[PDB]
Amino acid sequence: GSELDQLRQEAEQLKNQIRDARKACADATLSQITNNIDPVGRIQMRTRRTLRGHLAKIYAMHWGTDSRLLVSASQDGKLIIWDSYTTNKVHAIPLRSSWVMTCAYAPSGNYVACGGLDNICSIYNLKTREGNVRVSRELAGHTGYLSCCRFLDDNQIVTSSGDTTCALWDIETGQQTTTFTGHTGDVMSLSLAPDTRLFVSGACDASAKLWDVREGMCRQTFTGHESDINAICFFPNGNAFATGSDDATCRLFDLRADQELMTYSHDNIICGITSVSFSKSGRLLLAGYDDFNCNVWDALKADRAGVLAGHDNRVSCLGVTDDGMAVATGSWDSFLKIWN
Amino acid sequence: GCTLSAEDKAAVERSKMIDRNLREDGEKAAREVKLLLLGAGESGKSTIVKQMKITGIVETHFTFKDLHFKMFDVGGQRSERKKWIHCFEGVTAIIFCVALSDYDLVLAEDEEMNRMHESMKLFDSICNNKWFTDTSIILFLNKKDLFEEKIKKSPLTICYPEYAGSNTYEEAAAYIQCQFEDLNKRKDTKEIYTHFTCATDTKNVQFVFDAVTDVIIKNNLKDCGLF
Amino acid sequence: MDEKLLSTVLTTSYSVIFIVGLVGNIIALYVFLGIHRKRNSIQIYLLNVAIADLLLIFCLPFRIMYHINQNKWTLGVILCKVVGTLFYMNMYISIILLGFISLDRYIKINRSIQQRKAITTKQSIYVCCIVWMLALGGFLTMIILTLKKGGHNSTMCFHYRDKHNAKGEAIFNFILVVMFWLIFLLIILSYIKIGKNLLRISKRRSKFPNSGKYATTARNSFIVLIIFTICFVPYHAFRFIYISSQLNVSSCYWKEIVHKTNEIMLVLSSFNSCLDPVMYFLMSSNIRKIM
Amino acid sequence: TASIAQARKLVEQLKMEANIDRIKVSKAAADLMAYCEAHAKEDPLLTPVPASENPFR
Amino acid sequence: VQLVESGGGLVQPGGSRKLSCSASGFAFSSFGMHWVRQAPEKGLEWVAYISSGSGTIYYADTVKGRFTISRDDPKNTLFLQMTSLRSEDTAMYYCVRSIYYYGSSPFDFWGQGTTLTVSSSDIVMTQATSSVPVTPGESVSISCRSSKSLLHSNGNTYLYWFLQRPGQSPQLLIYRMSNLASGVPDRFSGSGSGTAFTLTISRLEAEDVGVYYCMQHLEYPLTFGAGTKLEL
Ligand SMILES: CCCCCCCC/C=C\CCCCCCCC(=O)OC[C@H](O)COP(=O)(O)OC[C@H](N)C(=O)O
Repeated sequence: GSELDQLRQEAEQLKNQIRDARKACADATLSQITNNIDPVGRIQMRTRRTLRGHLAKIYAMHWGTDSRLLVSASQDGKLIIWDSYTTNKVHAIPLRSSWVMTCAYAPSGNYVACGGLDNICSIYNLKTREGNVRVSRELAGHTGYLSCCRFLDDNQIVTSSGDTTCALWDIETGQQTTTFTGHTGDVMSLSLAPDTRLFVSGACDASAKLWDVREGMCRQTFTGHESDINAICFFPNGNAFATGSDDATCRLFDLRADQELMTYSHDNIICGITSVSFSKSGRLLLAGYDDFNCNVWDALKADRAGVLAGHDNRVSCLGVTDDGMAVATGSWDSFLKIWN
Repeated sequence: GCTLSAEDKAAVERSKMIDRNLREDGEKAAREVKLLLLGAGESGKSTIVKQMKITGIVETHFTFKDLHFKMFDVGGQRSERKKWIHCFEGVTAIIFCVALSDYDLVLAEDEEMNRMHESMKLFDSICNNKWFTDTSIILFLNKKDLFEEKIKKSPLTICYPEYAGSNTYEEAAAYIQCQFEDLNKRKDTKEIYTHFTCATDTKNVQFVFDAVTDVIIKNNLKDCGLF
Repeated sequence: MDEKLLSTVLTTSYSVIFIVGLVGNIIALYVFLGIHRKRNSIQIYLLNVAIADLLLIFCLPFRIMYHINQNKWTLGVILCKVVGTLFYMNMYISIILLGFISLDRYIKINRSIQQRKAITTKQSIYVCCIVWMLALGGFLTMIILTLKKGGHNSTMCFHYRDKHNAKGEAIFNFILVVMFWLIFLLIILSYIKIGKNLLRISKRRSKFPNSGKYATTARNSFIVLIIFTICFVPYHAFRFIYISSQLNVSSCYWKEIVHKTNEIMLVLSSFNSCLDPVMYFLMSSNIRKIM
Repeated sequence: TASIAQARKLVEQLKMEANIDRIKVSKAAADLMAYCEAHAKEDPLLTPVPASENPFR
Repeated sequence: VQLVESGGGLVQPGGSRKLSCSASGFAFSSFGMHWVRQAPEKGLEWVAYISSGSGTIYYADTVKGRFTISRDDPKNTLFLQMTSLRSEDTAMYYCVRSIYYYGSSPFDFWGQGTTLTVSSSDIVMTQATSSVPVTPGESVSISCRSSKSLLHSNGNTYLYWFLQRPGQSPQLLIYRMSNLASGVPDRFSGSGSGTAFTLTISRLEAEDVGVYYCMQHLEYPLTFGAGTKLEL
């Protein structure tokens, strides 16, 4: 058809123009400019606390906003709240579905979000007059496994599922106020901006997309990976982010430049990255692999500076405190470790 | 502890009580059998569940002779299988259902590829997975009565051009069973259980119970070191 | 008091036993701490058995050196008295651990009819710790007691001791012999019951070509029971006349022949202690596949 | 008569992303380095603080 | 949520009695229980404490070896058995719930109270004043003092402020000397350091008339302060 041919040629011309515009703004590289700075020495971290009590593989965790409490989820059917300072358990929530794959902590400390592989996102209220934790709202409407959920405030939450669609919900009512579509493969992870105005998502089609909470449509798309994307995280500044994939390669993308800056990979690593996180100052990039240990990279020189060995199975979750005092890693051996 | 105040020892006692409750609840979840269910969609898994009946994940819990079975059906998911299959690594057994009347039938989307070839490819993919290298597979063959009714009107040579036999019920059943069992590549770590479905629930329940008991006793003998 | 043309066979036996046991205990030592991560009770017991046998192996070269030069000691009586005590303590610890292994194996197979078992695999550490502490206490007590009397010459070492007029050492050896006649009964009853139950399980069904349940009930348990019964019993069977021989004296011919027979029993027991590690590779299918 | 709408949506989305202002890579690199240098003093993981302030001592 | 206690009445000096209270509206099996005594025209007085699961039981030195405390979770009931009753046991008895974990606020609900009449080291906590006549529209400051410092190594300061309206059960206002309770106006504030503590109230109305008590929870036994009265 003439219309189909003209649409295809218009799309090809637009893609070529976008590629040419991206190439035009490429004058130098991050490594060459940064090479003049003094590299940081070897980083030594030792475990302090060991959190035990789970009886199955741990799939998600999230640090509290006070840098003292955390929450962990595992397939045994329990959601456990840990006090890191004294290694005490505050609450243990029995789940209706044991196939949990994500969890999230409210920024105010009153609610906890749970979900995964059940098309239902549950909200649990911690501050109750009756003295027990009870579910307050069940959100439904997805047609695929739930992969990630993040709080915005006490009445807003953003979720991503396996149906190639992200949703912004309203807890009080229970209806999707905004839907984001455009991904081909399944959506695996999302990251919220510090100002809670934009967020980014990574999909199984080796792509990442920058969305808009207030507007509701995609803004920019980033490519470069050769396999599935499993993790994503914003820079502390908020003008760049990092992606981890299954081809033993991490990448750093810039929102303002809309291009690639640095690539972190080694010839001795052939496994897949499972978690990606940053530091308080944005200098250390922590990557949790499935080779039973985590790695620490220099975000400005792409040189490895430490390995956090100590886990006997896959490392699936990793988190860094708001004040940057410690880092918590979880694994499939039902053990959590705190490093500093 | 001596440094702990009066408001810190009560927290320790509460944590110990939580630990005791978790330990008590964890020993009851290991006394139940977990069975994954797979198939070809319309291969007849629904009627198999119906014979032994008491969105993405369907759970069926039922007891028989003081033994509890929990069965996970994942038919209504429609997602990427490789991104969540490792969640079912610790299942006791995987049930795979095959219809005997699909050899003449073809796929609705395309008539080039038979339903039998698709079922065989699915069985080969599931059996040789890296996560299920030591998990038992129970193969059910259903819709045998209609297959027997229609066997005379169409030779099996349409589905298998290289077949040369008496074109009777026993020979065709043995040939199909052998072709399904020949797809195994380990032959030392896992075995395939084959049964022909009947109209009586008791036979199917007894076969499932015997299979799971044999799997459990073999596994525990292997862990004991004698086997 | 002549012992000639007899030290040669002892030197030729112990020389082979030392090297083969050392190889077996080095190859099978890191297995329980290497590939294996979630150790079970049986694995922990086998690791402790290997550790106990490793120390028993180290006592062999001292006796080899004693015999080989010319039937004489040159290092004092304290070393001889401590080497013998470690040898005997290691042998008895190995026997006790084997009995506990059989007792533990009796439960898992005969209880798996209903369901699996629980986290109870923690008592093994407590049992091992308490038995090791008791063995160390007995070792220290024996060393303290034997040196009090004194009156020994630095020429007599691994040799028949005159008598037991100073009673107190031969009465302690009469207790460790009654202990072997209770562990052995438990072991034989447990293994016979396991074999019979598994053989009956293998019967009653003929549809599936189940042959694995058939090999383990006959060629794995019965062989171990037969080996234990044929190569541990004679030593303790002959230890009854020996005690009466060290409490009532007779002509030197009888003393010499009973000492020679007792020495042969120790060689047989050492051979069995050496052969115990190697049976793990052949019996275990997964270990054999890995190795 | 159905894929035409999908093609129109795709070309509209492609056109939407082709009208965004971009800056030089060097400026972004300089901004990142400046932020890192400014905030390096407040990173407890890069600079090991004395054990008198670690809550996990 | 409500606690209802009973078992009152007048008895001779020689006799044994049982006080029974029932809870309804919350998980009775997750809250530790306290018994509090109040003599007529006097202040409060701690009596006994039982933990969740009957793990730790604490008694008062005055009634040690003479009072028994029992808990029934099947029936959601608390029992207090008294064997020997002297002439000083005539008072009002309350039942208090308290849950201890990181961030919790003990001493939430104080029950209703029952009357018991009979015919015929520790930390000293002091109240500065005893009666301060005031008028609505002005701030009121109340001072409390402790013999020993209530500050711990972790930084917590176990101080609790209470208020008893005329004819009403006491209610919690401030816990740990700095944290405001739930359901009270933001006007109430508390502060202080070391052995000195201050409670300030602003924009008083006519309904804020009662007695304020300062209590320490550093170590058992729990000692209540004196009573400061306010007038309209
Ligand atoms: C709680 C039970 C488990 C642990 C057991 C620990 C207690 C016993 C374990 C070890 C005890 C240590 C040794 C004392 C108890 C048993 C040993 C014993 O009878 O005389 C051995 C004594 O030294 C003499 O040895 P010698 O080399 O001179 O000659 C021997 C010659 N072949 C003989 O045959 O004449």
